[PDB]
Amino acid sequence: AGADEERAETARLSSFIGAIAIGDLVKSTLGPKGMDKILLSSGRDASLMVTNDGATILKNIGVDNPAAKVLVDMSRVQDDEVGDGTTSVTVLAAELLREAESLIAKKIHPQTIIAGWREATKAARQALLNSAVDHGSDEVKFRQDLMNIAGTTLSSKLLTHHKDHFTKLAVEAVLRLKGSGNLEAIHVIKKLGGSLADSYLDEGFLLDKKIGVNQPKRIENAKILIANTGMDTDKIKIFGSRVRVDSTAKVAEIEHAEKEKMKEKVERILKHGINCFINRQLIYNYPEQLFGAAGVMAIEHADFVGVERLALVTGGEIASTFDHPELVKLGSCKLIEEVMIGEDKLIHFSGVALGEACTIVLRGATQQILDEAERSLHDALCVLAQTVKDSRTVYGGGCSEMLMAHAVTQLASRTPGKEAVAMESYAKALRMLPTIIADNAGYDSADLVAQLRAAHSEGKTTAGLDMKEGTIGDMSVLGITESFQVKRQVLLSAAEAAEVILRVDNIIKAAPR
Amino acid sequence: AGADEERAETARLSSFIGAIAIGDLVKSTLGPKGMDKILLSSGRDASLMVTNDGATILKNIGVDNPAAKVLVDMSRVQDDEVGDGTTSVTVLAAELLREAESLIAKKIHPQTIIAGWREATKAARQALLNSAVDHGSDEVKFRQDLMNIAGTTLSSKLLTHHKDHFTKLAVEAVLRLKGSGNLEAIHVIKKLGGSLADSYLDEGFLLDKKIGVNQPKRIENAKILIANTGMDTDKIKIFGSRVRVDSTAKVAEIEHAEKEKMKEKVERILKHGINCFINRQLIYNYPEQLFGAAGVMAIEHADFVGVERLALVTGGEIASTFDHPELVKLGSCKLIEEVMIGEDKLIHFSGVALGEACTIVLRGATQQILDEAERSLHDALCVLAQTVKDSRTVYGGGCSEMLMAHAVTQLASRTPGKEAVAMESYAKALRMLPTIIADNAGYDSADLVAQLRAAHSEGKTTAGLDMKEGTIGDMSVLGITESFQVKRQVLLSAAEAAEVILRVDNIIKAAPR
Amino acid sequence: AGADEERAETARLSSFIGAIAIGDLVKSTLGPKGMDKILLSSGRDASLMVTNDGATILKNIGVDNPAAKVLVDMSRVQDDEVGDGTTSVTVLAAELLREAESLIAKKIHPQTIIAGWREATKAARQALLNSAVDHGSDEVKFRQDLMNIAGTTLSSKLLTHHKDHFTKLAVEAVLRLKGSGNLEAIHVIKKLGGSLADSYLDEGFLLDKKIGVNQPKRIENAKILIANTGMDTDKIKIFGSRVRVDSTAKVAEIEHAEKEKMKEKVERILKHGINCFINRQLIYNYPEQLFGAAGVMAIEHADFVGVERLALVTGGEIASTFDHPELVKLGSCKLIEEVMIGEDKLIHFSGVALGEACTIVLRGATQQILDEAERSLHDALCVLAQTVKDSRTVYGGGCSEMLMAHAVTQLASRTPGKEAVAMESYAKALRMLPTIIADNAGYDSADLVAQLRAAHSEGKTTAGLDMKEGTIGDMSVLGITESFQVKRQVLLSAAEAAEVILRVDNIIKAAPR
Repeated sequence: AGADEERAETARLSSFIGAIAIGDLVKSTLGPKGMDKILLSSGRDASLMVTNDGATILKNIGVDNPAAKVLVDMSRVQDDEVGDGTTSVTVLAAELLREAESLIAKKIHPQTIIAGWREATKAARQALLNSAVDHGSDEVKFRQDLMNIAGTTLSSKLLTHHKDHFTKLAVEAVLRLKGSGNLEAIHVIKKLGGSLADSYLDEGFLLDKKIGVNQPKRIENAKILIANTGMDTDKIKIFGSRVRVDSTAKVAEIEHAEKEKMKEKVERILKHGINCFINRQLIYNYPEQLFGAAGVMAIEHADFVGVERLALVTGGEIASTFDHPELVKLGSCKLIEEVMIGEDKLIHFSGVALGEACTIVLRGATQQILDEAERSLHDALCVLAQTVKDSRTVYGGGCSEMLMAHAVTQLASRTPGKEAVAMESYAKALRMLPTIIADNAGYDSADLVAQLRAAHSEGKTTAGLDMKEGTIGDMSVLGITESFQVKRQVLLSAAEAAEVILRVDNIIKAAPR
Repeated sequence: AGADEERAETARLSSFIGAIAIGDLVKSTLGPKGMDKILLSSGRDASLMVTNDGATILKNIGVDNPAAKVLVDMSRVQDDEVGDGTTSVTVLAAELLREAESLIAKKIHPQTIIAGWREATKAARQALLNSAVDHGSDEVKFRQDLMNIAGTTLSSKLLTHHKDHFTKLAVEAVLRLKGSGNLEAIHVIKKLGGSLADSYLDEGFLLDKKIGVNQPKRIENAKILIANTGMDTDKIKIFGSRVRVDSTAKVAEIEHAEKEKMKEKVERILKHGINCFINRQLIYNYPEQLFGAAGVMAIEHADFVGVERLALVTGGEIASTFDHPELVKLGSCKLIEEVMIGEDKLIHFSGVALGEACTIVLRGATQQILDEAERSLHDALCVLAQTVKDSRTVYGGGCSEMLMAHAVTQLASRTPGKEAVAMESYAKALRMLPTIIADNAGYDSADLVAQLRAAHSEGKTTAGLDMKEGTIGDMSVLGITESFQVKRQVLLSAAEAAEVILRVDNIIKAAPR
Repeated sequence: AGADEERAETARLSSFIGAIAIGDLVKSTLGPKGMDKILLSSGRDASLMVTNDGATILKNIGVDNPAAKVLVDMSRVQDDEVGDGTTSVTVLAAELLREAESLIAKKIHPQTIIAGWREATKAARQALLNSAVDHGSDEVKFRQDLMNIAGTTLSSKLLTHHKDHFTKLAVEAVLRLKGSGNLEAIHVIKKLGGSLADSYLDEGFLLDKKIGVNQPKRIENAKILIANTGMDTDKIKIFGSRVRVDSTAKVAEIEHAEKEKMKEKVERILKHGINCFINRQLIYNYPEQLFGAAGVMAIEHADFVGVERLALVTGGEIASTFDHPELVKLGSCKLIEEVMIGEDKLIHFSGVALGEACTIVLRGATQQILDEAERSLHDALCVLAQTVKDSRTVYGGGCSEMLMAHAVTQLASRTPGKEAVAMESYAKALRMLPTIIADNAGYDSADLVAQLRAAHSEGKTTAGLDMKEGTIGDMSVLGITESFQVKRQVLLSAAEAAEVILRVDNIIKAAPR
């Protein structure tokens, strides 16, 4: 048959090619002047996805045979710890494969060279000494809440002309979120219109459905009903086949039975004073006539994900068969109404007593870039919760990377044996990041490298790459910072994950049969 | 994600080819001396649609592999807030791509060039309150209602022989339309008969269906009935079957049962005085005999879309089972009748109490060009609605474009570094529009550009391109003006769309919102 | 009719293709960090020619049927007038052709776009009065003699690590060469000896030859004899034959006849006082013994090219048979001697009375680069001779081109006619030169262009592109200046040369098509 077999140089080469291919696409993604990439694949993809988050696109697809999918999978676990900000951890790992060329110069004994990873453990340690931090971002926090890392995550994204304002908003969202609750009840949608703020913060939950042309305009002292099962009745598990009833008049009682479903709903409804009904599916027509006259606003086919979020908000409900009304369900009563946002009419749920579950509605120019905000908000909500939880962060704009590079250069000379050659190669890897951040800015990379190394060497952690300036500047004034644990995990994960493939001589596999 | 391997220059090329391909076809369309269009297709299109309206044809079909459909999709967003006058936004976006050829020689960072478009935001902003325009557009209006912009939209259309008269009619339609709601209930049907006027204005809604050969021809103080459920009775999705009866005698009872459905329909139809019945679906034969004697006109398989507009028109009604008559149904009473309009017979609904919903009927010479009128009306309606709310519009015929171009030339040398190269290129883009407008006119474009610039530079905003003359003339007498928001949005939109083209690795198909 | 067809759209393409091919090879050559290129040819080519100078290689070969050879022929006439600096004139004409793709899209009179060249002539006046040049170089001149244009001319050449010192020497050579005297009389040879100076200036003509080990070391009050006919005697017009004589001893008279040949040489020689004899060919041994005893130094197989310059230098002579001596021969008498230069032995002719013929001797490492000095020197001599007599020059480093570019852009929009589209295209041509000078430097081209325009726009003529700096600086401090003739001839010629290529077809002689 033919399971994939590779010999001597080729086995190493397959690993080599996978790392180089990923680096070129990801490099434009890094730092405050990144680029949007879209990709198209065959069926079960439904077309094009545009991702500015490097981890999301790699995780989703196993495009081809060459190994790289496993290296990609690990980055998600990093994401649980913190993840995002900007993607760059993958890029450094790729760089390590290129020096494998110098390895044939030493002619045949790589395992000893593998000591470089042990060396990397030393390189990682001084990255924790060098390249300062911030102090704590202790809790809720006034000014220090944002206008920092979220802005940087956004900076690589172009939407930031007005988006950076949006990013600032997300900290407020995280502050309410924080507690033993963990991550739940956060929903976001973008709306057509035109405002400078480009976003509204809702104390409650936001939907987008209407009962029908008829029904009262507004409800007060509202009671909310949520039903798991649809209002539709007739087909059931077994049809009961084709009926055949002696005579034919009896079939009429079946119609009468339908009336009973109508009647049960009205009797439970009137006593409660029910102001709204939300059903996650198709809704039967008889009920609809009833709701309009009563003065009750109902929702058809509301998405299930929105409903779960809403239950935490209103105190929840049991959600069973039509017995579901009254005390088995809890209703929050502040105010539910249909409100024109500006140009487009939507329905707002607000005034929730609980207060720790909220919905943010975004506004904007109206296009792919606004959907870009969908990309951005998701990153902003998660980053800030982590920043408080970690209690540690590092300076952004590549400030962290150059100082670490200064420390590693002397390491190569200090070690004697097998450790020394490998140690310096790891050290040079850090150099490209300063170059990549500057290049996307629109300024000459050579000049940038020169001034950058000089400032970090002196001992100023705050100083970094300033793209706006065209040279270097004070990162802290900008407010750009990176979460501390993003750096810890990359240092151990980048080294060992890359280490496994260089170390191993082939990939035997197995044929399907 | 990731399948279509195109990179940098080749990737750029696909974007490049899409813009040039669409620019030549739309080029004819922009001025008063535009041309009509003929299209041929296979695969359920059944007929050739003649469309010089660039937006309509571009939306209907995604003809080939190179990307452009998403770019195309966006122009419609422009359309609800305005859309037309003449197409042009697509041309400007395309023109930017061709100088990208000089940028490969440049060989640096595509993104650095992009700063010109952020600069273009300045151009967008300063192209606002800079142009000098007309105010007025009070409300309703005396003689400025039309013979202006609708005529210009039409001029680019082949129909402007008989048709310019048709356009004049459309503003009368918009005057009734003003209020809050913008575009609900506006319907237009082509007529194959011949009239010099070429149009008839109906005070109500136009259909094109008939009950049958028999039935009263005219009804007065008409009551309107709409039923969700069909008149037909028998199978449902649970079968009565094709039943078993013991001695033929009992088959008779089934026949009798049919009579009962007829009885319900006649007994309460009479009390109301029912003059017309409209049902969206198949109608059962028994009632048909009944309606003729009663003096009631019914419509079999009426189209649902017509019905919804009609409901808003009548005052609305609750549609259910045969209980539907009297109060649950609201009937508007004026005049319902079938009137022959010079050729193919139609049914006319008129005298609507609401007044919000109205129908416009067109007549013509009788040809492909006549079907063209359907195409022209859609553009005519949208312009006027925008003209009243904006309260601001700009001089047409390219008057706006030359003035802005003179101002932007100064800007390029004056601005610092990267800004200078970017701004200068944006300024020259405006120059092509004068050339495109002159070329379709029948006069020499080269001569036209120079003469055009001298008048605009001087300070006369009214002066612009006169296509029939072939030289520069006074735009205001001509009546060509463009809505103020057409210019605000195009300026901001053109810069954002061009900017993303260089950045993205691959193009392919639509998905955003 | 069999010869090649090709008209309008097809004919234009052949011209288009020729221009693009030449531009890519020539762009590398321009400026201080330019590059050396070679070509390989077979048949009647004994060498691979490395030509830094664009004009020399283009003239030499007509490789194929496609457009280029006639355009090429024009540059040499320019060389006679001034020629060099850096090769930019061909590049500017080639980029003109790129706008033509836009022109086909334009769809008007292709002939009208021709008016652009007439427009270009107007642009030429723009160049003449919108810039400040230098107002220096009155005659001989102290400091301003060099460290200027020659350095830039040599800038494109690799061997400039020590060469700029040599370039500096070239002006001194022209100072003696200036005046009524002819422009040839200049000889250059590279030596294998090495020193920091790398070159020596001689008072006269340098030659590498020796009679033999015997003969006096130095001659004074020297008289010089040059003979067309060789010293060799025996064969005559018609084979004497393979000849037998009456006796063995009668062959001796034949030997005796040789003695007579000897006797005539000395008799004429002694009276004159003949210090040195130079013969351009083979020399017979018998006279050689005589010269040693007499105290006369002779030269075997002296190269003819050295001799022609020498005749002008000494005063000349009529070179005939041995009737050559006395009055028919003219000889100058300062000093003729052989010293020692580095390794190789050379003979120095110096102190010539005429003074308008002089020799420069170059010393170098050995390799390709020393040969490169031969390329280097040739374009150094020509520049200075033009520089002294013209009484004008322009600022170097591209200072002249950007200022003119600022002046030209306003004019295209302001000037009425077919002129407006045509003139603007000429203006953008100037933009590339700043880019080409910067690109060879290696700095990012866009940043460079942009920064450059702001300083020229301001009004500082001295400011220009400083490659060493990486930005912009004061050109005069560097001292770099360009000959005035290069700017006047290029502007008149470029418009005429550009008009003609579009006008023609096939591109002068080879085979059909």
